[PDB]
Amino acid sequence: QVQLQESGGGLVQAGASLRLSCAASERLTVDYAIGWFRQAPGKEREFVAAISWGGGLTVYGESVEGRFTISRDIAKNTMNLQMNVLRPEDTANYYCAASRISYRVWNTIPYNKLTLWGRGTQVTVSSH
Amino acid sequence: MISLIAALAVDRVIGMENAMPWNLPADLAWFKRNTLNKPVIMGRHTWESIGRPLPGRKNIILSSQPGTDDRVTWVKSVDEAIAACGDVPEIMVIGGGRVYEQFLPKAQKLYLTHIDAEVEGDTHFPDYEPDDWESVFSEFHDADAQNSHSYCFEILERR
Ligand SMILES: Nc1nc(=O)c2nc(CNc3ccc(C(=O)N[C@@H](CCC(=O)O)C(=O)O)cc3)cnc2[nH]1
Repeated sequence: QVQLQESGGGLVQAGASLRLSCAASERLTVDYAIGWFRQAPGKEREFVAAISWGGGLTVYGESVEGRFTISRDIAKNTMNLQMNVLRPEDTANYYCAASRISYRVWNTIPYNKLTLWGRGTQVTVSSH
Repeated sequence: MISLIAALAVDRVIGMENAMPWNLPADLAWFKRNTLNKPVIMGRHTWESIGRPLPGRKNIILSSQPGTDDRVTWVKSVDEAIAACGDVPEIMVIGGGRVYEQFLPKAQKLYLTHIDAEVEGDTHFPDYEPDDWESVFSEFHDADAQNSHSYCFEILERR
């Protein structure tokens, strides 16, 4: 299958920014959407952001709206999430996913209905 | 009676939500208004795009291959799809391309949203022959803060 390869995770202080990237190993078709979920220790996985591959239209989880921006480059077959004004509660393992499910539905879809997943990248935001 | 409902870009280009450049909550509301409490027939890629059943409608998926979700009704032919709808005043066919082509000759009504967007795509709504149809409703809307493009709702009835 197509592999989703994540990069960009790391440790930053509260208030800083961090840019995550997800590269798909094979070219995506216009009918796909690609996006990010995250899972903090002891918590359920939750939706972060998604972008439609053909349309380039976006949707965000309520807790990150305004602070995060998702984008994709067709030529390089890559998607990026620019995360600004980071808070300690943004600490989590971030997972890239792709699916034919409409991007607009990702904020409420059960995550296991998406069939393509990256393996997770750790983001840690410390007030120390 | 069988009806088709579709959103068409310039040159009748159609496609899945992820492929198309527009965001038209008003059109989604139009779709819901005109399909609620009616059975809907869709193809497998359209099912894959919606991700879960459309609420308040009987969901029927037309595919040659076995079903992979017991929440909805799976059928293998046009006739089986129609039978699955039972005795109702109106069956709504919701695409995509091949499904529209299969049901168009049986349809007596079209609900079309004409969107002012030029879109590259290989999939088109079937060539309906305009003189065979009567336009009975038309409503134009400009783009606004919520709706990315201008659009016109039209309903046609077969002569
Ligand atoms: N006029 C028209 N517009 C469309 O977008 C459309 N789309 C399809 C196929 N794809 C879709 C994709 C999403 C939804 C959908 O989400 N409908 C919701 C309304 C919005 C929402 O709550 O998310 C519904 O309950 O009908 C329906 C069909 C078929 N005919 C159409 N016809």
